[PDB]
Amino acid sequence: WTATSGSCKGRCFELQEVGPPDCRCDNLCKSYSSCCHDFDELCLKTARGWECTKDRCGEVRNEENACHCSEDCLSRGDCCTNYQVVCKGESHWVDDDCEEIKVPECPAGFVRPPLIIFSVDGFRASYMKKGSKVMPNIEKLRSCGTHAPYMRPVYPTKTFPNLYTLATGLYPESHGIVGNSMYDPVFDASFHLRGREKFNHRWWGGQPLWITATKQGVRAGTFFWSVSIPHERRILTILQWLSLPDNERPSVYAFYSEQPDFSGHKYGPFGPEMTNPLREIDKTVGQLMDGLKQLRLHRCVNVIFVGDHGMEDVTCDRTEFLSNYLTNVDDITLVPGTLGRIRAKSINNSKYDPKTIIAALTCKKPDQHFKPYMKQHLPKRLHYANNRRIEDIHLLVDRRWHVARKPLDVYKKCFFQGDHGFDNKVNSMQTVFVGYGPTFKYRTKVPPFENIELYNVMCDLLGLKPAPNNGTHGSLNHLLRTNTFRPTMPDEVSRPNYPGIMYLQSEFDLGCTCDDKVENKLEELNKRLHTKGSTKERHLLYGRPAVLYRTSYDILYHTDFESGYSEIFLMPLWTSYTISKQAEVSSIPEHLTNCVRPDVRVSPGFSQNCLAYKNDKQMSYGFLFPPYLSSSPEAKYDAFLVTNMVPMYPAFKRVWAYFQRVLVKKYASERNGVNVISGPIFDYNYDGLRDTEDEIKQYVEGSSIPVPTHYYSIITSCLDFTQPADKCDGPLSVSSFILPHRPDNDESCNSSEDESKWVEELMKMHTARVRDIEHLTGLDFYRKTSRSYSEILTLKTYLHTYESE
Ligand SMILES: *[C@@H]1O[C@H](CO)[C@@H](O[C@@H]2O[C@H](CO)[C@@H](O[C@@H]3O[C@H](CO[C@H]4O[C@H](CO)[C@@H](O)[C@H](O[C@H]5O[C@H](CO)[C@@H](O)[C@H](O)[C@@H]5O[C@H]5O[C@H](CO)[C@@H](O)[C@H](O)[C@@H]5O)[C@@H]4O)[C@@H](O)[C@H](O[C@H]4O[C@H](CO)[C@@H](O)[C@H](O)[C@@H]4O[C@H]4O[C@H](CO)[C@@H](O)[C@H](O)[C@@H]4O)[C@@H]3O)[C@H](O)[C@H]2NC(C)=O)[C@H](O)[C@H]1NC(C)=O
Ligand SMILES: CNC(=O)c1ccc(-c2cn(Cc3ccccc3)c3ncccc23)c([N+](=O)[O-])c1
Ligand SMILES: [Ca+2]
Ligand SMILES: [Ca+2]
Ligand code: NA
Ligand code: NA
Ligand SMILES: [Zn+2]
Repeated sequence: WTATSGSCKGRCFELQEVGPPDCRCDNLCKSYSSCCHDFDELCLKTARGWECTKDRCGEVRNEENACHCSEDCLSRGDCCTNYQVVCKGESHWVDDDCEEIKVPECPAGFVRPPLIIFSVDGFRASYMKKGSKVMPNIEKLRSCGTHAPYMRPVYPTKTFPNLYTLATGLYPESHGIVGNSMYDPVFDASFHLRGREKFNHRWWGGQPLWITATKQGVRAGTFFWSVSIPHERRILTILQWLSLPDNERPSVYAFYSEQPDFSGHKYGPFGPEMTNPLREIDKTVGQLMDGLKQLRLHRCVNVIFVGDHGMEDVTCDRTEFLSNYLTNVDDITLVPGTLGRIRAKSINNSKYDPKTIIAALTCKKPDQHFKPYMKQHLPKRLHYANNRRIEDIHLLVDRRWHVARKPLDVYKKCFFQGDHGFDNKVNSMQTVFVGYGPTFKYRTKVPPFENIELYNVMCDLLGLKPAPNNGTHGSLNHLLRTNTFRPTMPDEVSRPNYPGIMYLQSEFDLGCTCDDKVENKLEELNKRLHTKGSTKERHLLYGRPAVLYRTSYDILYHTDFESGYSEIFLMPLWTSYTISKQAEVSSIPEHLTNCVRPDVRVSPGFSQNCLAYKNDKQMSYGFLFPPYLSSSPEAKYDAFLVTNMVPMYPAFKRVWAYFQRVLVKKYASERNGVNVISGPIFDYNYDGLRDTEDEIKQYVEGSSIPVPTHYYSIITSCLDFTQPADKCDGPLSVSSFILPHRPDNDESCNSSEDESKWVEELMKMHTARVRDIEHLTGLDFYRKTSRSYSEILTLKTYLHTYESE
């Protein structure tokens, strides 16, 4: 119930929200059907439109008008945005040359530069170039301020997940808005774009920027606008709030535009109909900047122009139907479209089996345009699993396609020509970032970055301490003129042991064998020095990784590689080696095929054993440092030490062997040497964070050897590829992966072919940031470089996407 007989007089777009049944006059009252009886009359005036004209200049104030051109309007804070231009001979903001804003130039009584976030739904990154002729205000923002060529959204590349990520710095799995549509089985409630459930605060986790501000004494405008409030009114409301007394004025504001998304769905991302929506959004930006100029705020406010996701060509005919795959299609509920989420239709149906649904959806049609995954097997870069609102079965849909349950769903619902929601590395899903104002840099281009990083920056722009989030604070310092955040490296929690030779060969009873009893004073001191760390500067180029949790581990040195060996997990946490451009690949010799050698630095009790592998009919083993890249026949023996062995399914070994034998050398050739750090990951509860020992669900049969869920590699070289990886003077370049450790290659539909036809395609799908690997291992990389720490944070957030231009 709402007692809509209260009044909005003096309350239009009030900031504090009033509680039922009292009627509301705030910017969301329409969405709740709760506005007072006179809200349209008082708050949504439209008389005479949005622009001053010559005949209105100096008019007698008429309170009915949408905006004013009377002499008093500047002090009332409610002139039309073009008032000074039409009536006082001023120029539009867009027609002024840009001039660097070296310091905030703010009116007296401003405690800080305000922040205005201008969010545009569906604004695909390539519109900045492709539409630049029809968007002069935006182009001036972009060319004069700080811009990225694009900004990566979060998955799924839908509106509600992305806007809430922008506001919180959190992945959707952590903030809880995991799609535009959701079912929460604990609440037993559904969240939908239409209707009232979405207003319940229980769906919305983390802490959004407007709450972070309020808690710390910075006032915020309300970020949401009911759809029927016209854009011109949203802008004039922001400008009016900016004219409030100091004690009442917010410091942070957001504008939201449903365009160009709304038209992009109907017409496709580059439909000829799209030009007009782009023109209109530009004109709104112009109104805001003209309005700031009239208030003498145009060199005071930081403006962020930012999109939630892009837009792809998608039509009804490019729909896959689960009814063409599944016998039991009436026993499932599908959340359809540009991603699929499957659960049981009835929790009382005990004949429902995820395994049989996955198998019926796997590589069934030659050009199949979706791929099924149990959610824990999704690429780790998506961070899309740790929430009970995310169904166990997920369908990744190819760009340009939809998935639906049955044909009748699609024609009893061709209308549309555009959609979004696909994998967030897809080029058409990328969106925009421009920052303009005193705290941003002048005419500066920055590399692409992820929208999870902006919350920290928006907190920095406002002097707020960010709530805990998934950005890496400091990684966007290069966007800013001032207000940089200067983090310190985390402290190492565990220091390594450096064991020497402590065990005789006969103390080991590991069931291993090796043909190495093949028998010099020059060469003996030499091998001793390698075991003491004499080649370590070649193979550990950026310092040893720091271990950020309590554990017991050993540093082990060798001619060709260095490792940090966990006495708890019985394998390395990391193995580091450098391969120069000139390195040669060799084979594993015949006499060494099944060679595993005890490591006399590490006790039998802290070692793996061969007999467990022999007995585990499912499980084989591989090596972290690859024997193929040994520097000499004699150094190759080091590669067969039991301390370099890790458990691997035979199907996985196909992938790993090709990576090690072919791809490492290929990258060394292309990049002028590479430094590689490889290791295991254990994430059995799919939370993106390192498992403790007591979370491990699977061991090599009969043993305490834990089975990794994933294997990572971090591959680092010099950004200036004219310098070798091991003698780099300047910035680094990196690519990384987190490969799922699976007992089959069902993910790769072409896996019966030669590895040259499918392995690298698998690795590109599982591309990762160094930061992803850090969360998953509790290690901290790049501790000893010549580079600034902020620069290294940016490197750790880089994702190599393999998307074309
Ligand atoms: C991305 O950044 C985020 C933010 O930093 C990272 O997320 C944090 O990770 C922490 C570890 O997973 C986690 O810390 C836990 O907090 C528990 C208290 O949680 C509440 O309070 C906080 C603070 O206000 C709040 O933010 C939480 O909000 C979550 O929960 C509600 C749902 O009820 C949601 O609305 C909200 O969206 C959010 O959900 C997300 O997180 C939860 C987990 O908290 C998930 O389950 C959801 O799926 C979703 O992803 C909460 O309201 C605290 O109780 C935990 O402590 C337990 O575990 C420790 C281990 O150290 C143990 O010592 C304790 O005894 C305790 O164990 C007991 O409970 C167990 C489970 O019932 C039981 O088995 C034991 O036997 C014990 O009884 C823990 O400290 C922190 O909450 C989240 N924060 C957020 C916002 O998500 C995230 O890791 C980053 N991602 C990456 C990849 O880096
Ligand atoms: C048909 N869909 C709509 O009309 C529509 C869809 C989404 C939103 C919306 C606005 N913010 C606030 C905001 C603004 C800028 C940056 C971050 C956050 C969100 N934060 C989370 C989820 C949805 C929204 C609104 N809106 O303005 O209320 C309308
Ligand atoms: Ca959107
Ligand atoms: Ca984990
Ligand atoms: Na075996
Ligand atoms: Na396969
Ligand atoms: Zn949309």
